[PDB]
Amino acid sequence: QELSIERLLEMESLVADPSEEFQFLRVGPDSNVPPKFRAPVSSLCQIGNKQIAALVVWARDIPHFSQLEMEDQILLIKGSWNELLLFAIAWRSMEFLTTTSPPQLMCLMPGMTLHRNSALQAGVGQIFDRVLSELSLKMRTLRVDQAEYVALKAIILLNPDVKGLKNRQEVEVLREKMFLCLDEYCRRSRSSEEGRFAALLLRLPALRSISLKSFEHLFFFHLVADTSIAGYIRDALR
Amino acid sequence: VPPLTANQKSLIARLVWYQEGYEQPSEEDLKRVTQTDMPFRQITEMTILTVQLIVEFAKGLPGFAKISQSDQITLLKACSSEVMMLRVARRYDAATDSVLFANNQAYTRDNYRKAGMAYVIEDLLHFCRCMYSMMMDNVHYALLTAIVIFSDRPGLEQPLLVEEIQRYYLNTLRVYILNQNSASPRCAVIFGKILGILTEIRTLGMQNSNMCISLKLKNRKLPPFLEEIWDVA
Ligand SMILES: C/C=C/CC/C=C/CC/C=C/CCCCCCC(=O)OC[C@H](COP(=O)(O)OCCN)OC(=O)CCCCCCC/C=C/C/C=C\CCC
Ligand SMILES: CC(C)(O)CC[C@@H](O)[C@](C)(O)[C@H]1CC[C@@]2(O)C3=CC(=O)[C@@H]4C[C@@H](O)[C@@H](O)C[C@]4(C)[C@H]3CC[C@]12C
Repeated sequence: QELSIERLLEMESLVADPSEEFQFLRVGPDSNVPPKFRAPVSSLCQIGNKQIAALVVWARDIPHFSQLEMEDQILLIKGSWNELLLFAIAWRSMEFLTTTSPPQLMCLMPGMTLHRNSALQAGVGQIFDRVLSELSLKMRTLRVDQAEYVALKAIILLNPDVKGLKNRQEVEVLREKMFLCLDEYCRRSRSSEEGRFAALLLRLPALRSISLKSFEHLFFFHLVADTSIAGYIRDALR
Repeated sequence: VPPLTANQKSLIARLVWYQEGYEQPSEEDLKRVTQTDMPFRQITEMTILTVQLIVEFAKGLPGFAKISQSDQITLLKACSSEVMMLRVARRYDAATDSVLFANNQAYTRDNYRKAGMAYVIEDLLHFCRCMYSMMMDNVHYALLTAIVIFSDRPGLEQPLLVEEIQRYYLNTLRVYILNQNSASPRCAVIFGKILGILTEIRTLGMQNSNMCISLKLKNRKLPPFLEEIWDVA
């Protein structure tokens, strides 16, 4: 089984197992979230935990991934889960984009949306807007398709510059494979548009900034279980 | 096999000239500063000089004078810490695992410790190792620096102009790579790895922000030039 856009495409239509209750996100006992809003935020933490668990089962079944060192596998998911979750939110929220008032709706999951006014209430309006403009809106203008989307996901995960990797080169080969796949696809689906390869990859730095900003908010509200995350990833892959 | 147009070559040559002309502070600037919290003061004072050099490279870039005064500050404040990361990568010595300053003294993990900047040096040196593992040339480096400067940033009044300007530099870089490797498939890998740097310098730039905020909170003597450009509220 080869790492290809074809195989990544058939990996999207597969469902994570319900019995992986891991609390990457949780309202802490130390948290500064007001009493009245503990319930909604706790609910959202639970929704995020479901998705994280889905990304773990996804990552584990990427061609050649399970053949990597176990400690490296843990490091790649640990370094990428937050970016992957925001990327997926941005893909889902393209549907809810309709002078030219700023987008109001962020798709957290099928059926469920987060309204801007609530991000404003929670003091995360700036970042809500950046997800929706630099990611969702941009991916709509660029017309990124599902093939392009799953390619970028794999490239996000397969990061050889992650600190503490054992067989760094074994990740580099997997990522280089993805550059080839992505470039091949772009010259075929869109041979007219010079610059598509670069244009797709310019989303990744934007996603890194947004991801780093969201961690600052998460740690301020004591929503992230930093010490336990590595253990959960090991448990889940096992 | 797509050749470089006269304008792309004129662009490449210009950037290579401005690059080496601005990679080190002037003789007099450097003598004025070294005319002497030792690690801390030389780190902060050299960082002022580095940022001044980045600004002068930026202004010499074609496309920049076409951008409004307000967007120039937006671009420069956002990008200057990221470009600074490329500049240390070029001065990294693998064998001693250290950064070579413009005065030719090697600064280690230890010197940054004593200067209270242990937070920043780990990920910086790792970046340097990964960055000197690539073996990048002067043209990749020059083009990449222009690509970082003309990146999309929050608060831009004309982000489509900036995008159009950056698109020309990305193309020049892509076409320059094709001409180095006779247009084989691996040109996409080389081009992808280079673009991958854009994402790792966003982490380092934000770490630079946090370091500045930390230093201010810990009542350390951080220059106003740097506090200003990096919005150390
Ligand atoms: C990559 C991560 C994706 C995981 C997806 C799961 C989401 C986890 C929780 C994120 C909350 C989204 C904001 C909407 C909050 C809704 C409840 C509300 O209105 O309370 C306001 C309250 C007023 O209190 P207050 O103390 O008066 O607030 C201070 C003044 N505003 O606010 C609070 O008590 C704190 C709310 C928690 C905010 C954490 C946001 C950090 C994550 C940002 C990126 C995630 C994507 C969402 C983009 C918007
Ligand atoms: C909070 C802070 C002051 O911004 C930290 C900056 C610091 O972590 C950096 C990035 O590591 C700085 C400190 C000294 C530095 O400015 C430098 C000192 C130097 O002597 C030269 C000066 C110029 O020639 C630069 O182009 C390169 C170099 C190495 C630069 C690169 C960036 C460095 C290495």
